[PDB]
Amino acid sequence: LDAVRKRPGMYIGDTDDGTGLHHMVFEVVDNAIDEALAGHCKEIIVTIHADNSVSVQDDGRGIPTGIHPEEGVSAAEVIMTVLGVGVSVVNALSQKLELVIQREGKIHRQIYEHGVPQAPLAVTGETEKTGTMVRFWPSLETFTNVTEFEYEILAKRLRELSFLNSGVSIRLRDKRDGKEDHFHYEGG
Amino acid sequence: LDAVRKRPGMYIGDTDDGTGLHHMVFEVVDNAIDEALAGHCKEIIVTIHADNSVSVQDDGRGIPTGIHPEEGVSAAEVIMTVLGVGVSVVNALSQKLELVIQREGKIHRQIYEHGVPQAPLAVTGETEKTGTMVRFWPSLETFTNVTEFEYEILAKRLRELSFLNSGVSIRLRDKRDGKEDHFHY
Ligand SMILES: Nc1nc2ccccc2[nH]1
Ligand SMILES: O=[N+]([O-])c1ccc(O)cc1
Ligand SMILES: O=[N+]([O-])c1ccc(O)cc1
Repeated sequence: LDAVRKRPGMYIGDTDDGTGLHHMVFEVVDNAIDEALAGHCKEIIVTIHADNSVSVQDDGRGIPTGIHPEEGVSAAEVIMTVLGVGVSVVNALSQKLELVIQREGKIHRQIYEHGVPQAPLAVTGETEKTGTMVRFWPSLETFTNVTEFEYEILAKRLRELSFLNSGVSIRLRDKRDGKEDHFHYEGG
Repeated sequence: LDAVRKRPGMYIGDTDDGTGLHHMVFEVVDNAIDEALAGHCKEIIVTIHADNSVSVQDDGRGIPTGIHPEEGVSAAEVIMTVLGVGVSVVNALSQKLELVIQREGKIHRQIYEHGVPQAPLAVTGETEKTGTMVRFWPSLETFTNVTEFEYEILAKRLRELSFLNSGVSIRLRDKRDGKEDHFHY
């Protein structure tokens, strides 16, 4: 991850005019869509929290959690820490990132700070559901000037995405003011 | 450096009881002593600053500054960012690290934050002096409980080092209270 830290702009885009900031969300959303597409119900929920973090969750199969035989850490951690640009860039540029994966009857949790895992991926409970949830707090050390998410920028993009990804239900919720939207297109 | 950030204790020592914290200084001092041995005057100065950062400097030749053929960045940056454990570990666990090198008639400076260079090593002026200086501010995200340097812990180890590195002069200064020592065997 140090290459990204060294020159963030080369990976996420402009870190001062808000474009890179929102790009962080879109990158996570792209992964979420992929996940949602591989399951039956296909629902993604994007939430703008009051503390200016954003969470993206999908009800897919859950990203893999088993230990990578070469890397020596869980697959999820490899996905988050190795290398659209990929969620690892997002992790790298986030002051905090919370990862929750529901898969095989188990809830797995992990926390990262500036892309550094605070502990290995851990099974903390049981669950009847499946899916992946990522919540991130953009690093204020990286993102300057524009540091708060604009609902409209997210809504417009999610709306466009919904038509391209038929069958995928996409919900947008803004806990700062209670605004909500639901983009769902059939087509196929 | 992510391996280091992930398990700091395994590289620098216990991050809660002061062990690791003081080890940071010792790692830098090892490099400094090596530089001093290679120079003419042979003196190093270790300063505990008021803000609980520590600087270590030598009057040696100055660490290499040219671009590393394989890494593509200055040799100094390679030293600070590529894996005693080495000063890259110290860099990794420091919220800030300032590097200054006086070599071949030029002054070179670079700043790091959590092991990340803020810019490439750069020539900032001319000088007749030679040597290297590194000042680091231990990350308080990593070091807990014991977060302030203890003069006696540093002094004890520096005294041991003075005997072992006989020709080298070692000064310890504490700016928090004016305390100082001079170890020279
Ligand atoms: N605050 C802060 N910024 C960081 C950048 C890289 C690794 C750890 C870090 N902690
Ligand atoms: O891979 N990822 O980073 C993801 C995948 C799915 C999701 O809902 C959020 C993030
Ligand atoms: O290589 N280093 O990190 C050094 C070298 C010399 C010095 O005085 C301080 C630090």
